[PDB]
Amino acid sequence: GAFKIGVSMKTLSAPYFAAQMEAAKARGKELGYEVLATDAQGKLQKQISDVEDLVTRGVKLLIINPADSEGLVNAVNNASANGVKVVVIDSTLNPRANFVTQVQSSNSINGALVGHWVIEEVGNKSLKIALLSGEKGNPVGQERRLGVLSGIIEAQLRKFGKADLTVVGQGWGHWNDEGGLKAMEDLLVANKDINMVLGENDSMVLGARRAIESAGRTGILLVAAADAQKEALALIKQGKYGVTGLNDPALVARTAIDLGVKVVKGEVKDVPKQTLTTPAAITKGNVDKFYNPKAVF
Ligand SMILES: OC[C@@H](O)[C@H](O)[C@H](O)[C@H](O)CO
Repeated sequence: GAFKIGVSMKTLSAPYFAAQMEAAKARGKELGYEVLATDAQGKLQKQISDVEDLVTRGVKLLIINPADSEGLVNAVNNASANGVKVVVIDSTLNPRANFVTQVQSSNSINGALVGHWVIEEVGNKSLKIALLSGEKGNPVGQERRLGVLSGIIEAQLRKFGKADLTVVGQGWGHWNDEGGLKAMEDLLVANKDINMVLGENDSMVLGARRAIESAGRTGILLVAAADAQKEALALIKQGKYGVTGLNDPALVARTAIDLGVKVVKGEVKDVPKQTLTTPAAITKGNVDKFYNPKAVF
């Protein structure tokens, strides 16, 4: 029968999130369902309230991008206990919670692929890395930075029998252009020998590139662990940005909606609790497969 789908987003305040929300809304409608959507505006307490509201409004399927991996456990457990099928998207929820599956980008494997590529590109070069991180305490952010850095190390070990790297500083850019720009400004003042920027998303790296260009600082390789944002892809095609990792907000949403509807309908069972989208490192070689200048994101 007809049932309602709820989509609870932690925030809509970066391009990825806006695109993900619209894709989720669109896919539920395409499949023939009413979609009720909420934006927590970056506030955990509001997201808890949003979930509770969607459950009493009668959603049978809840798609949630959680503001905190721990703080939403009780609300998700209660939704599931009241018969809602819950699919977590993008941000991690503690896997001890009761939900159907977590759909997200393959962050650890992307990081490995991206770090391996860096060594394919620069070889033995002594790396002096400025790190742009998203949000303190974010486990996806941590998986991305440590995935890329450990990928660099592993690739060096395999090729050279030894490894070395230096992270000259870390700034926090809150997943957006302005945040990346400001963090990079600080990093540039602090450090005169940077030869690589590592970002936990493209939006921050794109803002950082503007600080780099304003400062006239040359020789810096741009590396992102996520998401394949179109503006980054365009620069990768031009040779002005090194690599990114694949995290398609619309694919994540569609995957979650399709699987969730199948679960509600009894068409699928014994779903794995982790559902990772295809990993990829995207570079000048393969960018043409992925780049659409007219894309949403
Ligand atoms: O552009 C945002 C994107 O990288 C997203 O996957 C993350 O910010 C994630 O939501 C962090 O949990």
